[PDB]
Amino acid sequence: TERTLVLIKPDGIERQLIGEIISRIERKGLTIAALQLRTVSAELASQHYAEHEGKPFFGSLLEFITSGPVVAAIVEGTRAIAAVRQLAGGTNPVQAAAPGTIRGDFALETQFNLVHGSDSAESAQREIALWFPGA
Amino acid sequence: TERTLVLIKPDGIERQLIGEIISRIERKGLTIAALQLRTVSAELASQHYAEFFGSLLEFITSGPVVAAIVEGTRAIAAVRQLAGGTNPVQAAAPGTIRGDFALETQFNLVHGSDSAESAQREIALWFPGA
Amino acid sequence: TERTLVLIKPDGIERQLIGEIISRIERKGLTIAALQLRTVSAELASQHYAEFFGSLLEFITSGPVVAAIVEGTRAIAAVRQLAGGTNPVQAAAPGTIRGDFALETQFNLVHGSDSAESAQREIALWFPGA
Amino acid sequence: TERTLVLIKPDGIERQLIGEIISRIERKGLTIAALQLRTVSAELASQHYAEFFGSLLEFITSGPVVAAIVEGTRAIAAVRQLAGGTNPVQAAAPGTIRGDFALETQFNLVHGSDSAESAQREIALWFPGA
Amino acid sequence: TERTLVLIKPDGIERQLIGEIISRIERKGLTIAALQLRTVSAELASQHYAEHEGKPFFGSLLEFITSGPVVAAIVEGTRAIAAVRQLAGGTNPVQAAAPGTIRGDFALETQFNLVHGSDSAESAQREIALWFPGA
Amino acid sequence: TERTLVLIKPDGIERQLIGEIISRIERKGLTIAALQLRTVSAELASQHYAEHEGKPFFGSLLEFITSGPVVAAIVEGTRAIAAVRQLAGGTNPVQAAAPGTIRGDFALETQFNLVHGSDSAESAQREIALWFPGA
Repeated sequence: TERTLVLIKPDGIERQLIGEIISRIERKGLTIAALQLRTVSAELASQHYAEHEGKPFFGSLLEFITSGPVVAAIVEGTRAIAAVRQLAGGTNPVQAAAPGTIRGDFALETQFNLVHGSDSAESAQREIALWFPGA
Repeated sequence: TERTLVLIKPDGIERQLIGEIISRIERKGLTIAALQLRTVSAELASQHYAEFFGSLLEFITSGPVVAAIVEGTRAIAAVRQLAGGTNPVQAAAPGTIRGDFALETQFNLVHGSDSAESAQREIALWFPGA
Repeated sequence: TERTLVLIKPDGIERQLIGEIISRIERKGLTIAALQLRTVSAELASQHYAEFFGSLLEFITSGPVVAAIVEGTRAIAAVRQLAGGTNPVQAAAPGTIRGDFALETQFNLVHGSDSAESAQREIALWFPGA
Repeated sequence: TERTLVLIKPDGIERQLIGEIISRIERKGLTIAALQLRTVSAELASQHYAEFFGSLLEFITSGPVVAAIVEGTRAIAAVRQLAGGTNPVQAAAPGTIRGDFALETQFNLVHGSDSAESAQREIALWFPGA
Repeated sequence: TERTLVLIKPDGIERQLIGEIISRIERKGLTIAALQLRTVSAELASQHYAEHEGKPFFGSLLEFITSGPVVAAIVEGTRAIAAVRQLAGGTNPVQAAAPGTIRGDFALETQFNLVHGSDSAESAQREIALWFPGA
Repeated sequence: TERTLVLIKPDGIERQLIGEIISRIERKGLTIAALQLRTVSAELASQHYAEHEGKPFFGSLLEFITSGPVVAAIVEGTRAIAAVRQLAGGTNPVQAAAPGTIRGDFALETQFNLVHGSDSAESAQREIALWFPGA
């Protein structure tokens, strides 16, 4: 029984997919432990992507994530971390993600891949701390 | 352009309908202005339910709920439209949330403000700094 | 907590709606107590249809049907609710099985018992040892 | 067996509902006899809208529409059934196209001929050689 | 044109997926040749899993399959056997089954993978005999 | 931003999947630039399959494509060509196409795989010319 962080980015919201994404998580048999539509401080953004901070085009990541509010959620259940990455699909919506996955069905571009899921037990634990301090 | 309060009660959550209900709202053309899964204090429960009375509080507080501010043209009427009448079998038409998923008035899954006055008041309690 | 008889007639099957119809029942919160794809003897057909009369028997017996016992709170009313009025265009509302998929009264896909007395009798014929 | 004209207006297209609307028609048991995404000349727009008047033409011509001939038993009534009343919130029931997706009468996504006379005339304008 | 055995196990039923699973089969273009909700005798259970009888944790398989009634069905059509295994997904719902498949979309655990489909022409013929004697 | 040709063959229409297929394209984020239900001349058919003209069973391809009207469409958007082939699935609906794809979910036979999508920038440009002369 694991906990993982899930974000529905501003592009997932504008395209009216909040409900859709939650549904897919619920139906996989996972539970929404925490859920909140919120804004992202410039620092929370940099803290989230801190790992890719050095990398190229880092700045563009922060710009988008703060352009509108996001839906943050704690997803909980058996193999929650792997399962969510499964539902989401690979990073490139066309060359990687299979159809039937969130990105596979709805996305065309890596920048606008709608959703985020923690990639490891360590990442989840850290990301959950930033997004849900008192959890 | 109106704002209305929407609750997905503990029964809507256990039956895995959070996503479903939000989707229906989004597709009607409304926007989720605020959204939070939270617990309900005893006072908040009691004061929300002005209108057996006890079995309600034990219900609304038995688990966390999803509270939301829904915003858009005729948001109040539209949400009550999507939800259906109160009795899921004798009132709500199929195609509505209650019409499609509910059998009992107690467990009708969802709540929507019933008037401009109710919304304004309910939103205050559920989203103080809004 | 009631029990009602449900039939998915040969037209519902050919149009690939078995799954669809069961899903709608399950999601309303009802339970499939019994379920069987079977053929209909001439007597069973005739005796089911007490209420042109001949074209019916030739229909109900033209292929196998899916018989089911549906069980739950207000099961009888709920199923008739999901199904819709008899005339798919002039009576049944959209969102209902007939409302969404049917055009003709003859081919309205599905049957649900119309009363506590009817259910009890119909269940006896279709599921003798129940 | 009737023929009726159906339009998916520019608002239905921008909201990505072409597929959705066609699906609902197909599943009711109707057939798409003709189908074309096209632009609307000013005369065609004006003459279609015999029944603020100006904001309509600017709407129907603001982008291409999907025109279709829908054919089948009671096609005319059935399509108006699927579509819902004109005011998406006060008239159309949920389960209908307008009931599920629309909030405003101006942007009610879709059009269906309202009578045998209207269909025959509208089909002539939109599909001259039909 | 093949025939294959399909079971909707007690977990598929409790999770309200009978309709869902049948729908997916129908839409693939297959036909329900036989269909019945029934209980499973202790021996029918052992006869079904006879192959994995020796294997470890064999007993736990029999316990679950008999804990509630199942929906048995004969599915018929072109490549029915392969098609059904396709719709179902690999055995491990998270590490094997792709999303879009029954297990891929709804399951987290191998024990509770909701559904069964014959794995070969020989298996189908034998399994159909046990579950639908006069077929 | 690419343009690709899409056909909903006579089998996709008889099985009532026009709406379904368009929906999947729209939801991926692509736009229907052109759309028309039409009949296929014997020559248009041979012009379309001109590449496989020499190949065996060529004649059977022309027979089917002309047996009823088809829905032709120009699909437009980012990576439109790859995306559409993604949504469609591999050619053999059972051995290649994954579930979640059009062929994966609805087809059993290669002949009746419901749908067509241009396979390259060169193919699209040529196919669009034949199907939508004044485009």
